[PDB]
Amino acid sequence: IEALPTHIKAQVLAEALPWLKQLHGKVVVVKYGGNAMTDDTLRRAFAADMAFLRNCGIHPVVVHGGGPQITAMLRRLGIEGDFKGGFRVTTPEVLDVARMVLFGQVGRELVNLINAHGPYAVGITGEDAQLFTAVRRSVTVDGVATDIGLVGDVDQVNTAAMLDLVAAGRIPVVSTLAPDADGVVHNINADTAAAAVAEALGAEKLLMLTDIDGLYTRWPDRDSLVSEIDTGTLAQLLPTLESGMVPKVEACLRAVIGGVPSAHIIDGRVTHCVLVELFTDAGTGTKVVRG
Amino acid sequence: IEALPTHIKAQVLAEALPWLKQLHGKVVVVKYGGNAMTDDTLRRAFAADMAFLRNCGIHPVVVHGGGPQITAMLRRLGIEGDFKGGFRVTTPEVLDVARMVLFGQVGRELVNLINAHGPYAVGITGEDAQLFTAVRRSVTVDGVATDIGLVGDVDQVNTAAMLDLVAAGRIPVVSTLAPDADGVVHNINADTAAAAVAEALGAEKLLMLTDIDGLYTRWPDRDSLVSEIDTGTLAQLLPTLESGMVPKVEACLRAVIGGVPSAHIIDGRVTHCVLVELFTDAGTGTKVVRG
Amino acid sequence: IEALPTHIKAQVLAEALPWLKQLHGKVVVVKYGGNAMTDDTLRRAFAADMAFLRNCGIHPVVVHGGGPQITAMLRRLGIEGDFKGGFRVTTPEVLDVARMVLFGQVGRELVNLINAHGPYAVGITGEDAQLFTAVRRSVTVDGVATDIGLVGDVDQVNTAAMLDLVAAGRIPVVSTLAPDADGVVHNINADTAAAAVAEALGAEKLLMLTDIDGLYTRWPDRDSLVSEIDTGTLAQLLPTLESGMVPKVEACLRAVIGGVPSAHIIDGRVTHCVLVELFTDAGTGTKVVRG
Amino acid sequence: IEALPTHIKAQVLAEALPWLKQLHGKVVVVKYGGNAMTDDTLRRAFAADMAFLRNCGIHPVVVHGGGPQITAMLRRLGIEGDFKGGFRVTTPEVLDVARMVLFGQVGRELVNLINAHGPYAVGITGEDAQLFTAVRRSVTVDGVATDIGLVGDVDQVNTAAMLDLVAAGRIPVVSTLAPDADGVVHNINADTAAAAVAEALGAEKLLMLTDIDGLYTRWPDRDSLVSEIDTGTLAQLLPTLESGMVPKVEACLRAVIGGVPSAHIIDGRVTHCVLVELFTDAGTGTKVVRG
Amino acid sequence: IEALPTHIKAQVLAEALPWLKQLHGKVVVVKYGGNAMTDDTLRRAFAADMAFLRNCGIHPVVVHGGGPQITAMLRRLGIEGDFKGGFRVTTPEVLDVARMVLFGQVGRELVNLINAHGPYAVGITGEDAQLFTAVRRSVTVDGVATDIGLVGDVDQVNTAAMLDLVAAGRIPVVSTLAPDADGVVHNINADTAAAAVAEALGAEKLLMLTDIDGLYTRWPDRDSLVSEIDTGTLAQLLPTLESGMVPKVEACLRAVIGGVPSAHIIDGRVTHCVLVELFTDAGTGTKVVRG
Amino acid sequence: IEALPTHIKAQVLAEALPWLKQLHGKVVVVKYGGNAMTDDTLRRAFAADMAFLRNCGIHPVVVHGGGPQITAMLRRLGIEGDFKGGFRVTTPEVLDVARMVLFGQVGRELVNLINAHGPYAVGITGEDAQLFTAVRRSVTVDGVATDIGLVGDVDQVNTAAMLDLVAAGRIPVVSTLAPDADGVVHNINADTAAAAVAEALGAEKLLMLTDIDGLYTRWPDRDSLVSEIDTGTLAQLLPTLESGMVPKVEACLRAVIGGVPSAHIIDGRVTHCVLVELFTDAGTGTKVVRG
Ligand SMILES: Oc1ccccc1-c1ccno1
Ligand SMILES: Oc1ccccc1-c1ccno1
Ligand SMILES: Oc1ccccc1-c1ccno1
Repeated sequence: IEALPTHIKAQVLAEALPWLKQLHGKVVVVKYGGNAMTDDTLRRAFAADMAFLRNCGIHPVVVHGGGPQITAMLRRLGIEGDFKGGFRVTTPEVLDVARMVLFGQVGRELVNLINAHGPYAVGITGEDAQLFTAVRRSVTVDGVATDIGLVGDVDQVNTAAMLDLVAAGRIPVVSTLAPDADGVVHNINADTAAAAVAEALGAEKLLMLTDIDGLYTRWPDRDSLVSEIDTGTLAQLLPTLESGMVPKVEACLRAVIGGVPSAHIIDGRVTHCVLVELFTDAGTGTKVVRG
Repeated sequence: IEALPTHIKAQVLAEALPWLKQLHGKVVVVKYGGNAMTDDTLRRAFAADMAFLRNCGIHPVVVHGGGPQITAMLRRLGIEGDFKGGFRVTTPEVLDVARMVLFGQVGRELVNLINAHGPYAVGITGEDAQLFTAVRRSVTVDGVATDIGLVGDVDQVNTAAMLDLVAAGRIPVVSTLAPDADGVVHNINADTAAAAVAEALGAEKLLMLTDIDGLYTRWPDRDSLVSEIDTGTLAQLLPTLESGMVPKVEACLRAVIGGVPSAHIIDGRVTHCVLVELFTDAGTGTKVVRG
Repeated sequence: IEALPTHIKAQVLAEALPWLKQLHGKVVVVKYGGNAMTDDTLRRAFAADMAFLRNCGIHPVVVHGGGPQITAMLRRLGIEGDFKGGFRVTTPEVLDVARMVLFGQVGRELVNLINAHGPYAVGITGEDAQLFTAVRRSVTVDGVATDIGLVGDVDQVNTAAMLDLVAAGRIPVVSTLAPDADGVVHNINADTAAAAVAEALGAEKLLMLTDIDGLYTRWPDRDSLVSEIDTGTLAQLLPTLESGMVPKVEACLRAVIGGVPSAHIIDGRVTHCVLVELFTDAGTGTKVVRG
Repeated sequence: IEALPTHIKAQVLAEALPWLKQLHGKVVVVKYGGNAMTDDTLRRAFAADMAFLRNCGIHPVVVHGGGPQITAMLRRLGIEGDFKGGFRVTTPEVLDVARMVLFGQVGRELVNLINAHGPYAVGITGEDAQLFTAVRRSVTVDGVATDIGLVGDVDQVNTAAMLDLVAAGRIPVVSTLAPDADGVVHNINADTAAAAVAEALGAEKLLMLTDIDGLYTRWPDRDSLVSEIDTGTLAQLLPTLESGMVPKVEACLRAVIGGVPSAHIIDGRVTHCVLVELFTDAGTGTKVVRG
Repeated sequence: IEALPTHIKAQVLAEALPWLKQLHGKVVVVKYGGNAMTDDTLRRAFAADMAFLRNCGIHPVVVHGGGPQITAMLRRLGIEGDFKGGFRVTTPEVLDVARMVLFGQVGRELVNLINAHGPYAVGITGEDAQLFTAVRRSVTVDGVATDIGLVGDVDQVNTAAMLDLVAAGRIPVVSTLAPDADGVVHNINADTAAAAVAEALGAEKLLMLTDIDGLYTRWPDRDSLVSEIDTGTLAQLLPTLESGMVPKVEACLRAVIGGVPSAHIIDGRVTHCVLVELFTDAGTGTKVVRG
Repeated sequence: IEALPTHIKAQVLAEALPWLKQLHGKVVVVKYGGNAMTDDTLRRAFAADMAFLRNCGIHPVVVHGGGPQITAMLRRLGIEGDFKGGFRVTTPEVLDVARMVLFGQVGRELVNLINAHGPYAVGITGEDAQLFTAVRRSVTVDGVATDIGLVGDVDQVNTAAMLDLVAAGRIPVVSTLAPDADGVVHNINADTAAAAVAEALGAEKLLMLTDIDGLYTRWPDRDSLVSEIDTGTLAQLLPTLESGMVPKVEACLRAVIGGVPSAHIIDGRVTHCVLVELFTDAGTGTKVVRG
């Protein structure tokens, strides 16, 4: 990287100015998962990029998943699953495992990776200071809406408390668990939690890290890849996409329709992906605006 | 409780005034463990008392243990122990289990019990916002100081950040884990962590919940129980007491010598023990002052 | 009080939590008079209870009367009265005596009793910093509304200035005297002044200390005593009650209709009456809500 | 006043600039008494001048006396005096009269005169918010220091609380009464109280209103009048001056030696005397500096 | 000035109180030009009066012209003029000269005259911190609206930023130059700029310094001079007045119709004119109210 | 710039993190002159880089020169020079020209270039709000220290006021002119002014833009170029360097000895030079530390 003339190193920095302006003082919610969370070089770059935003006056909020890690701990504990449709039923036993894996294992790794750059990361759930609540969600198996345990969606967000925390210069690492109105803790899907935090906080952008290049209209036509698209078009397309892509697209529609200016689906296997997506017009992701 | 004349209900309240004065606006560090943490009625009373302090203008900080719960999870994970002396060696595998049990299981229960009274409890470790660090500790087996893994003592405390958090009206539930100066996370003994937080924050009192009536000089002489004692006397007695009582007495000496006005050893099996100890001259505990 | 087991001393404290919650950070206006002001043990308890509220994060405001003490000073000064109906006419001579007795004698005793617990009590009238104004009031003698001098009702309250004073941690002891819109000072009935301050400040409760057990519907039927009642019912009953009880009932209706959540009539001859009424379900008083 | 050319009205205003500069944002303690307090035109001018300072960004504090008015009320109450030397003995009966006359009569008139210009004046004693304390003083009769009751000198001043009050834009009208360290209220000589408040608050000037032209070295030599003098000279002269002038000169020495830049003795029978003394080089008073 | 009795020096000061009240904490915009800017004694008095307002808690803002000085510098630079109607065309060359003369010569003299009294004056244009913008203006020559270069009127004012600057205790000396919406700097007529700043800031008064006694209805009838007049009357008269008086009258109408309580035309050849106009009923100027 | 893989665009951004950390929240004083000020592309890049720092949470302060532009305006005004040694004598006539050229021409261009990115730049001299003072300086011609008019060096800096201005988010563009202790304005050499502002404000870095590659020990030996050097070494070398380089080297020694961590001499003819020097290890400049 040092055999490259310094006069174009400069032009790469200078070309970040327009996006430093539009994001200075704003909130960016980043959903974090996939290979970016499982590979160690990608992990360290993600943490470094969170430090970058924070030392630019941008306000990142990180919402993380960790579905496979829950599964692995349940197998190690010999906890037998129940499966309606293709969904595991979240018993009280499964929730305590979900909670301790997400908040006491996965969030801790991220907190410590970011905190190698300074006192920034703080781990939280909806349980802490009552930052958000959950409402229990049913799921449609074949054609019947059916119960699958203590699983929910974000109900209300303590917008005020959350923005205080970010104004103190802290990067909130969020594990998606929250009490319902009776104090019983549910597990929320991280993709939807991210979209609801973005809307609640008036984020400028929602970033969805994914193990893909971007949205393909008719996969696997290599040139069905789009780089921008609006909600109306996207919504009519959602019933056709692979099961993997649905949660990320639903999050982007809920967010952008909820008034977040743009949601982005970017390639988590690219080192420093959020740097390229935010401060560079070379991003391979796909941007969602309203229309 | 309703067959008791109201004119002495009044005198019990009125008799709390002198201690409401001395504690208004001060910090009280409470170490939490034992039956008070394992019995459900005692648990709910402890949470309610934390809410009490907070709605009186007092600033509680809770430091919690959970040694037996770590042991149970290691047995469920089939993780074989190594034991030097009578100490388990904390490998990197054992630490991750310690961390997820303490912060993702034990702290969560307390957070949610306190949060039934309002947005007060927040869960933290030394990892979060760099609130404190650990320095690795050796242990003396027979007569040789020996390594027993990633176990340490509190090195530095971010006093400033911690008192900001308590001034925002938050009750910090602390899990005793912290990075060393190289970012490697150790497990700290909860009794000593409590004493170091008390000293760092200029707490007015340190409360040590214990499954005993109080300090017995020559157990089990029933009338060797003391209700007050100073550090010089206590120190000369420490080499004689049962192995259970040493950690709590060492915490009280480090705290009170460090300038905390009084440390108290109180009976955690008594419902609402911190209420009786703080707002009543009928406490059965034992108070430690300097001399 | 020390021959009573400590395990129920605890339950009395613990049972104060629900009311500590509802009152934390709120304003409580207390009208003060009767035997609670003339007996020295009751006086000291009242002062101690004001200190209690203030060291709990509650914001008391004290409005006091002192009609008999004015009368005694007029007799000592040999000032002859004029009486229309059964009302003394407040000449400029009588007002100066009222003013100096209320503010320079009665308020001073209360200020000093409260200030034995700390720097809390401050004495004020409507004259000071223009905290409130009076509008002259006529009175109906037999059937003719007639003038009886410089006597009035509270016209406007400097809500902003008053809540600044209480936010600085000060307990305002209020003597009910205020200038009209021309700067001429009137004497306001303490019961009505209390109700208007409660409404102006958005108090959570109005407490009216009285030398009775509570409201009796058809005195002296011992079991016509009510413990709760709403405004509509109470209003239809006001024309039947003894002359003593009318001022306190009118204050409660004006207050609760003005949006104060509850007004209470409590027994001032009970030591620590405001403690029992606020932090105990054993209060003998009577509560007024709207309906 | 309207038959005077406007071009010299201007020069009188313009000539106030140097003293507006030196006093902007500073504290001026004014002792108030004599004819300036007994004549109604002088009273109204004094109040108007307090409003002037406050609408210039200057911070006045008024300390007032009222010895003759106490005497008149004692005669009206038929309270027989005791006199050691030429001093009335302040019994508990005399103190309550002193207190109610000073705070409930004399201070009220001043509060209301100033408050015709806006929400500025607030009445206070040392009793209120614990603003200052008194220590009992003995007096030397002939040659024996003798007790003369509950009379004292200012012991400690709550400097912090007092300057908060003045920073909120309030003019403190101070009645000189304060509790000793046991809570018993004494009456303090207003001249000395003024000097101790000036020193405690770091006032820029102390103004002592007096019924004289200024300090005469050898009264009644008409040209023994001085307009400036330092403490060392003044101190050596104090044993020679009429009994009336001693209290005001002692106040000026205690103040200026205590580090108040200048104390002034000015003619209270001159309408708007503090205006001429502060914003005009034509003052007839006498200035005291240290040397 | 010292052969004049001190008892009427006092009455001149005292008579300023009503206007010190109405202006305390308010903004006064003063347009500055004419002999008051060219004579050195008048200049020093104007600066001293700005210091006066600032040490009274009043908030002056100074808008200055300097048309003749621009003309002189253009002649010294040998820059040939173009004149449509009787208007110089402001080329890019003329604007740079206007800008450097107004901001680097004329404003500097005023800044330094005021700053002899303390750290108050700060020089600004619309270019600085984007305090205001200009929109290009056409002019009507004979009957055809024609271009005369980079000359404009104030478009938008950064009200928020401007009032921050004045709240920090700074006297803004404003040179009337501002960018249009494309960043090209125009020269704004100082009279109209003053009126637009007054309206934008919610000034209490607009002062227009002028080389006349005041408004004459039918000049030169000596007794056609008015001392007060409303907008409706004034507007119907504007088409009749000498060319010199039109800009100042248009500013007063735009200001007062825009809700500034009064605009004043005062005699800049009178030493300390703003002192006489603000704190004296002897002003020779003319006051404009709405009607 | 778009034919370059995005995976190394990322690495250039990521490599800025260490310097974003060290500079976040710090002050950087930049001396601005030479071709960077005379070429329009370099000018626009410099302005854009000031916007960059400000949208990263860094606090730039710009000190500018303009010697040749003063000379050109004096020739256009036909003002004959006097020259002692090789120095122009700054008469009162020359100073007014210096002042209006620097503050009303040169500073304005920079203010407007930066303000195309937002409300950041504000133009100031020592005259404004008394931000700094000058002390007159003599110069040594041959061997005799001789007067050369109103030329000086920075005497005192209003550190407090200056850091308030930068904390409000403003980029101070400083023209080097200041009053002496008598209010007479001098012209200060921009290089030395920059060094004194850096020291007064506790800047983290001083940047000196220069038309050279860096410091050459024995020019023109191409490989006598150094990239780092300490004060002791540099000082012993100063008597040997070309006349052009002396002012910049003296500024770096005064600054770094005054406790500024590093001063840098960088190539102003390189587009975006401050970006390469601050966020890139490829800078061609030379760094000065203390030793
Ligand atoms: O959990 C925290 C850790 C450090 C600092 C603040 C917090 C926090 C989380 C929610 N409110 O405050
Ligand atoms: O009267 C007072 C005494 C002490 C502190 C504040 C006050 C006060 C009363 C009204 N505004 O301020
Ligand atoms: O230009 C200034 C000089 C000193 C202090 C403040 C300012 C200023 C002008 C606009 N915003 O801030």
